[PDB]
Amino acid sequence: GERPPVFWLQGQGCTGCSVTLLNSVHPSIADVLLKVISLEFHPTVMAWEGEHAIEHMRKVAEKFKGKFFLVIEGSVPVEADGKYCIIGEANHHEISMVDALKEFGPNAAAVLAVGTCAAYGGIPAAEGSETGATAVSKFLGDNGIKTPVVNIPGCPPHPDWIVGTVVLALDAIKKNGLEGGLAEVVKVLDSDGRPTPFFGRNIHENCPYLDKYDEGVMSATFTDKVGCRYDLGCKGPMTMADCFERKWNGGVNWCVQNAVCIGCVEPDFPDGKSPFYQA
Amino acid sequence: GATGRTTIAIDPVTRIEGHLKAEVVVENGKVVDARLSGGMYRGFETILRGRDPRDASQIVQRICGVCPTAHSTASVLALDEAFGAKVPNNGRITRNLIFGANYLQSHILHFYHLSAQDFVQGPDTAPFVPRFPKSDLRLSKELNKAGVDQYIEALEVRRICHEMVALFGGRMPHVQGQVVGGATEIPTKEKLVEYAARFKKVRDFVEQKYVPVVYTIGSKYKDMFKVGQGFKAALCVGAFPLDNSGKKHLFMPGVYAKGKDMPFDPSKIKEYVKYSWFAEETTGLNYKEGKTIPAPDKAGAYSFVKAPRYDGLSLEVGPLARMWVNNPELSPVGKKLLKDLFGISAKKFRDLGEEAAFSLMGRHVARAEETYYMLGAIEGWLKEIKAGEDTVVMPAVPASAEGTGFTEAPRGSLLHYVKVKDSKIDNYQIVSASLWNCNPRDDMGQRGAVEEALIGIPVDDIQNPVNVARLIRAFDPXLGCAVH
Ligand code: SF4
Ligand code: SF4
Ligand code: FCO
Ligand SMILES: [Cl-]
Ligand SMILES: [Fe+2]
Ligand code: NI
Ligand SMILES: [S]
Repeated sequence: GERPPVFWLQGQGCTGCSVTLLNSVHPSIADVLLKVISLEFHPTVMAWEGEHAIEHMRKVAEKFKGKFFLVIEGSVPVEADGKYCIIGEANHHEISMVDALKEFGPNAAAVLAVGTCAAYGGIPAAEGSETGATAVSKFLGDNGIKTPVVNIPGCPPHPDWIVGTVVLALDAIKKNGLEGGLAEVVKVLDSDGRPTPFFGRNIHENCPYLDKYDEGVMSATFTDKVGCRYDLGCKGPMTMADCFERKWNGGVNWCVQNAVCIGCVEPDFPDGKSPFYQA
Repeated sequence: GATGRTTIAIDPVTRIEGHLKAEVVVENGKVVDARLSGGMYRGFETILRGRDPRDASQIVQRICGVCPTAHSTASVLALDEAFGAKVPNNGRITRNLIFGANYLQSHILHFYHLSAQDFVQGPDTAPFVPRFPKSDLRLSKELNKAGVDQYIEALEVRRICHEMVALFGGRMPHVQGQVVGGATEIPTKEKLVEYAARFKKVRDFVEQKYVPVVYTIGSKYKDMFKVGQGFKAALCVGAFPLDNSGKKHLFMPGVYAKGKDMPFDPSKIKEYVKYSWFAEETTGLNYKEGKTIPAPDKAGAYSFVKAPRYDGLSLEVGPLARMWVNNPELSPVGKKLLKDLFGISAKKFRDLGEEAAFSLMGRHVARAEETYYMLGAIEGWLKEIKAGEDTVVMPAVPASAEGTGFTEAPRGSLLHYVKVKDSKIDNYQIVSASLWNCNPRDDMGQRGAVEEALIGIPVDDIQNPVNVARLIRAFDPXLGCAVH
């Protein structure tokens, strides 16, 4: 196996999707970086900087045109001619996220929209915003760019959803080639672009407190772990994720055990899941 | 322009969080001017308006996935005040355990995964290559290898820190476990065993590897204690309450400027916007009257970061600021290595002297010393916490109220202010750590802290201007926090 080149571009992100990836257990992030992918551009962790880092990405992109994977973290703001997200400068000219996605988007093998912001707009697109924050797939489509997009949402996603999707795609490509493998990846996506291995089961239907929900036994304070969390605001009933089973951070907790689910993987997050602390 | 003055632009500045451009002017081999530009805006202060105020303690964390527990903390403290909620003693301690664990994560992440490549050559594969041809990497084969081995081990250690956060915080990034009224999960005896077992591994790494390597690497870069002083002015607003009466805190508040210590008065904070992309009529506001009206085309402005000033002073924040203001005893290993490697006799932090403390390498030293200091605080909270004792109250949303939460994020002072009207957020204003550090000029033309600290930085080779971003990284910037 040969580690494919990956560029990780951040738009209107919080870097939470990079940090969650650093928490991957099996494989560890060291193994991902040294054995699974070749992370050629990533502003948070790479050695080089500035125009030199941009030029390096461009040189790899030219050499591996059609073959590199493009990870997008954050939404893409279109208002004000892209000025709400400037990601770099080269040749004495600023590079907006709009510009960058139009440059690299057409030439990637596939775009992985990591996190709810990139997948669906997320908090930057929520009520009260004014930057034109746009989801990756919509931005690409609006600009005539047909490159396949896989959504890996969550705010943040679990590391296993990101790494697992990368591995699923690379394994499909090993088996059926680039075009055939990407066609197989698209077949495992739901109607919101999400891989069904991680997003095909509903939290509530699989929740350990479902018996209490059915019995009408509800907690009135967060620290009462006996009752169902519905009255405290749990959005498990309308959320598709496998958190009930893999849990978070090495299996030590998850949102429903600790507090409530806020529906962070869903296309309407946050506004359609708010208020968070009532039903 | 002018003959002899050469402009260098670096965008993106990498191995920080978020979107930053640095532009410097070099003359006679040194930086003589600087401008920092935060190039990405989201507008959390307007997104928050109209919401149930309780939602804030989730929404605000998405300002920054590196320091979300700091925003959670500032938000719930502001909401506690606005709602009249009395956090139970055991919930105060649980909050400190959740947030303190991310101080460990964040400082380790910063030194190894963001900063160490400034001094250490990584493996010959992306993302560790390519890099500047003359990267000024001075370590021996053996010490460089130790740096690489520790970088790799630190990937595990920082992950374990996030397991510690999640034990009572639910998950990380973006905890579920802090709310108005306290913490959502009472610590059990079994989960306290799990937290302590992980803490022991982190403690061992901090004591045996991290603190020693910072001094050891620093001893090969002694020139980096002689640059980066800037204004030599610092702010601390207090953090980690140690009682239920709001008095004693692990880090006590204070301001240091022009060689003088003075108390912190939050009414002296104002945010200027002349050089920021916000409407001119919003300049000069204290956070209780803050306004966020973007103006991305405004002539002369160069950043989405506002310019906070403290009674007109341009100050810095972070580990150096807190350790200088509070002046704790240095760690045993630090005292010994200061003597053995530098010839410095020191017992308390200020024994480094102002010049060496307020320096590029001094800020890395302060962060390592603070990490060691936090170990003792967390040990104290593990002794103090009581399994099974309630950690939360369930207050109703007030119809009209205000509240302010002050804390210290890993990178420096953080406050959140909330005004509630008709049971909804009427205003929410955030003044964050990298805002204090990475801001542009104010309406008086005075540079921000990092802009000023860049003055004098050596650039003997314009084609390999490595010390510009090295200085910036010493402040551990996150531009998501700075702009929000
Ligand atoms: S509402 Fe939440 S806590 Fe209750 S059964 Fe459904 S997912 Fe579980
Ligand atoms: S339990 Fe809900 S809020 Fe928590 S990570 Fe899963 S989907 Fe997101
Ligand atoms: N640490 C951290 Fe985040 C920043 N800067 C805040 O506040
Ligand atoms: Cl934090
Ligand atoms: Fe602000
Ligand atoms: Ni931050
Ligand atoms: S941060």
